Amino acid sequence: DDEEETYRLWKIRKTIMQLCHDRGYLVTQDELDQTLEEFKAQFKPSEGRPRRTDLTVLVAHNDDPTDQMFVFFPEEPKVGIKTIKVYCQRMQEENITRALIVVQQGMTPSAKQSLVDMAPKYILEQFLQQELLINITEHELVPEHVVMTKEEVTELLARYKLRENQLPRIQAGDPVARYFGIKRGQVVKIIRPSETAGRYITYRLVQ
Amino acid sequence: LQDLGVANGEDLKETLTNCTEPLKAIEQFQTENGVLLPSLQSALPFLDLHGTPRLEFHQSVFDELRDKLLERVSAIASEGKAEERYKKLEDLLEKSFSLVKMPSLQPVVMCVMKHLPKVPEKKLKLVMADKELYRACAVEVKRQIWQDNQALFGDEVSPLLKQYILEKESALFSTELSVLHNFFSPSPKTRRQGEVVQRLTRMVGKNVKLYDMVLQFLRTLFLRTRNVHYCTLRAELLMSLHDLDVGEICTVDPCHKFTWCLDACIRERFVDSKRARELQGFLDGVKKGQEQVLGDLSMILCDPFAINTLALSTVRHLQELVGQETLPRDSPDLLLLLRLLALGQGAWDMIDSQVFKEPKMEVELITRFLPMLMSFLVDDYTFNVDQKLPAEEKAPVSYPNTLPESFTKFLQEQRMACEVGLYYVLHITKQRNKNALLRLLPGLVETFGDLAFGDIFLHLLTGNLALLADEFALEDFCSSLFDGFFLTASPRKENVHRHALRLLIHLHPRVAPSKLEALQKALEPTGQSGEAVKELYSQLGEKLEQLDHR
Amino acid sequence: QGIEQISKVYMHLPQTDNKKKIIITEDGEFKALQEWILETDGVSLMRVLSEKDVDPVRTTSNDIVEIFTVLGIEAVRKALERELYHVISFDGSYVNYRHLALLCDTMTCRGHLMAITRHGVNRQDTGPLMKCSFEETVDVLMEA
Amino acid sequence: DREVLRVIFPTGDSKVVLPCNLLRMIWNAQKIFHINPRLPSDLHPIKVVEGVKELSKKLVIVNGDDPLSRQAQENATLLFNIHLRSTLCSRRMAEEF
Amino acid sequence: KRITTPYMTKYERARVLGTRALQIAMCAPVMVELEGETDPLLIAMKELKARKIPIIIRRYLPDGSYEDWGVDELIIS
Amino acid sequence: KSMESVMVKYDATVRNSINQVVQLRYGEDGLAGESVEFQNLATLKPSN
Repeated sequence: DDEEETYRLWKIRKTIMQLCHDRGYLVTQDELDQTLEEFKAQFKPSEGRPRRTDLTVLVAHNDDPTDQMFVFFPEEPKVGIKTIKVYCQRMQEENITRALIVVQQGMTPSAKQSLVDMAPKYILEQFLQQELLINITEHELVPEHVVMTKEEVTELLARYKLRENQLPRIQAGDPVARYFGIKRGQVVKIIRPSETAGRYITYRLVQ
Repeated sequence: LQDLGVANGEDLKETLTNCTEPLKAIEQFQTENGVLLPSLQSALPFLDLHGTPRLEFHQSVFDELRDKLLERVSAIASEGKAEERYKKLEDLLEKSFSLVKMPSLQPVVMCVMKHLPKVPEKKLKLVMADKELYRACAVEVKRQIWQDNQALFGDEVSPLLKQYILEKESALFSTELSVLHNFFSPSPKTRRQGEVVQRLTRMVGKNVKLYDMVLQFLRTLFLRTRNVHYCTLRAELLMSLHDLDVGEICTVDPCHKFTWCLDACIRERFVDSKRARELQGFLDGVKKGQEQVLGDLSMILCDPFAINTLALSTVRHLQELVGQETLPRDSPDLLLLLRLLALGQGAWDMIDSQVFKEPKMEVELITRFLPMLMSFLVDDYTFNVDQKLPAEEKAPVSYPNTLPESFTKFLQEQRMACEVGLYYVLHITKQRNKNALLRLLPGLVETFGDLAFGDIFLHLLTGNLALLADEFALEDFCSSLFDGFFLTASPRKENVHRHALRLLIHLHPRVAPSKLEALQKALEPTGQSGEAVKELYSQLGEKLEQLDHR
Repeated sequence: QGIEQISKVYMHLPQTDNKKKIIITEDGEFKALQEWILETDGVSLMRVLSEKDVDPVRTTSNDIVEIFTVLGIEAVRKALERELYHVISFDGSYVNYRHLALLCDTMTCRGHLMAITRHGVNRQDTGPLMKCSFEETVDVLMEA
Repeated sequence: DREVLRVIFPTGDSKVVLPCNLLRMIWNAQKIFHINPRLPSDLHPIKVVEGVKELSKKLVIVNGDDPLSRQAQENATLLFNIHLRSTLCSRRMAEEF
Repeated sequence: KRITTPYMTKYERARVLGTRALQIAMCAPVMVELEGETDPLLIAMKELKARKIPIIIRRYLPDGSYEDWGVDELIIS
Repeated sequence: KSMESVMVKYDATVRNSINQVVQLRYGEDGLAGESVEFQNLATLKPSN
């Protein structure tokens, strides 16, 4: 449907801007506040401005101006290896290691395997179109998540005389873990309200 | 007052003295010098009927309506036209400049000036000449003065720089020996929260002219004092400005994009290949006729933490390349590291005379020195694998502890080979292999420019000696450190004497009192040294006293 | 039309303050508002949360594995605590919160839903003799 | 503290569970020392502020001085410290108790 | 450089009293003056109030280290 | 049997037999369940 598709793509782009801002990347304030009317004005919602190639954004990190990320929206319902290599050549052209791929409904199992293959040289993450229609971190159940830096983790373990094996765990396929793009070995500081202490800060090791 | 035809205490004096009529005079004064409004002229006798002084009324309404002055200038700051704003501000400025001499009306003038980016020159001059005014004025006037007055900008930076060098000297010589904390511990941001850089950014605002004046100050300071710390402060100021998002300075400084890596590269204390490629691109972007920035870049590379970053990157590069069977020449990344380090080390040579050409490298560094480091390391791992392999008979052969002396020749004839060998020594101290340590400890005694005896390596070695805290149990090892290496430059260089003395401060309990007293007598100040060494000697005597009771 | 697996949706206003919409007025007072809430009979949470004019903040489910696959382990911890509190305090019986917190932390300590049944607990890493004392002695002993 | 509690308790439920029953201890103090509430009291308000501060220091769940342990300590006793400051505020001490 | 609580725990009190009562029952020397006391438990509790029990509690932290507390050092709650 | 060995260790943390941290403080506050009791927060409900 041509009518609701810009609304869908607008909310997806809103979620992605909120995500990249939460990942530390430099997102202009209006991008996080773009209205649907502003989104339509920015560029027919289908066959005049659906272009999933055109919606692809490039953002830069605030801790490093050369650490950048691509968000790619493929225009096919199932993405194949040739599209993966197209985005790989794009990354090689701009020399951007990290990338994000949206997925309309599904992804080819071979393309999963290729994504796993090129992981060390190129960190590409896939995301279903359905998942990004809401920013899950806004949900009341989801507490505040923060990605700790390495020196912070060492100070934590030194303070509590802990080994990382002894911390609580969190799967790397967790929706919040995927949201923040954390990998195995990262530590997430979870801040949540508590009815007996006021606040409670716990930690979770990624697995 | 009389600038605007207002009667003051002088008028009151001439109307009071030589007047046989005080009563009608004071009465007509109090009537014709009251408040101008008809409701008050009814209420003032009633107001005053209760014994209530008019003082309280006058003071209260004066404070309230002066607060309204401050509020209205704050509101007109960004209201409507700038022309209307600055016209009314100039009018009120000329009105209250008559009353700037007063203590209660000077804040009105200062608030008006604070909302003015540029001002008539006579008011700026009188603010400067009268020290009460300038000490009572905020920096908004002072930026404008400094934009045409380099003298006082120098006068203001000078004490901040003095305390910065005092703090740098204290931190480089702070008596605490630990692998954890040292002078190179703090992050770039932690060193950038200093009052000096924040005050200097405020004092520059967003004016390029004051930045260029700060630049020339930093050039003069680093050159004439031969002290790299000002260079670091320059970089800090630049990166501080990037935190303020002053595109007026980010988009004009070409070394700002260089500072992108250099901050990201010092906070890791390691140059990855991506940021190496960034620095390569920045160097390749330097065109002809604008090569002065290379000098600035060398100054930007003359930062001690940048030197630490580059040296540790080179040392770890050579440490990891042995497993790849790759020679130092066979590492274009390492060639780029050596290029940048050479461009950085000659920075004072680029400020002393304006040298915009790249310094040249050594071939034997590539083929003899660094392959000799890698010689020692691969023999090290060979005897390690042999120890981990069983069936070693009685009287095993020790690690070859002979020293090739061309290595030491390059240490004592090449500052780059010197400093990278120093950071290699610090790294193996972190690895704490006694065999290679005492193998290379000879020859470090004679080294280039006393860099082995400079503040940097001595502070880092003393920090790393915490890992070797118990290794002082051997008198042979203690003599190798003290009688072998440390005490050669102790009596002739103040920093070496101080560093050996603080080493004794930390390591007094982990040595027999005979050797402790021996090193104490060997570390007597020469009769002309600074207060530091004699205070450390008093602490040494106190510690030696306290050891006999435990 | 509609979303599959959702065979019946009841619409109602809450008569309990915990489900009412508590807002803070301009004077700082708590005001409870009657708002339409829809209680379903199936579960498909991602679709409903994506749906237009559905509050994607407070919309929740009583199915735990849905919360796990959709939101995450910490949202699972909270929702499990809330469900345990609901089933315990339905009959007006109070249990100290720290016991519920300890149970929900134990279940969600390993970053995944560790069921109290033999599958989840014996799957989780413990000593052989402890898993033996739990249940399934011989096969645990054979694997050990 | 009020804003923090509004964040923590969006439902506005004042009923909470805490170690020390402050109102009952205040009542016990009133009866032990025969505090006549009809007369002006000799308790300085600044003594109330200083005393509650030092007491808040004296109640330690997590001991340590680094930022991590201090933050954990302040988080562990956040709610009880809010309740203590609200209950032993100098206004209520001078008026009610 | 101790981090454990300065208060004797309930379990510490229980084990200390049981152990010391067993010692006193085994003709151990008594570290407090007793009058008309025959049951070892009453004598042990008298020593505990007197803080004269000669026992050191070794509390094991969950990292393989420990802290040794003289019973007189702990606060008898 | 799920929560057999979970215990308050001497560093005030709640850990299982595997020495893995379950809670950094018991009940998120470190307080036992006997001495606590019901009270009211006076500053929550009242208007500005």
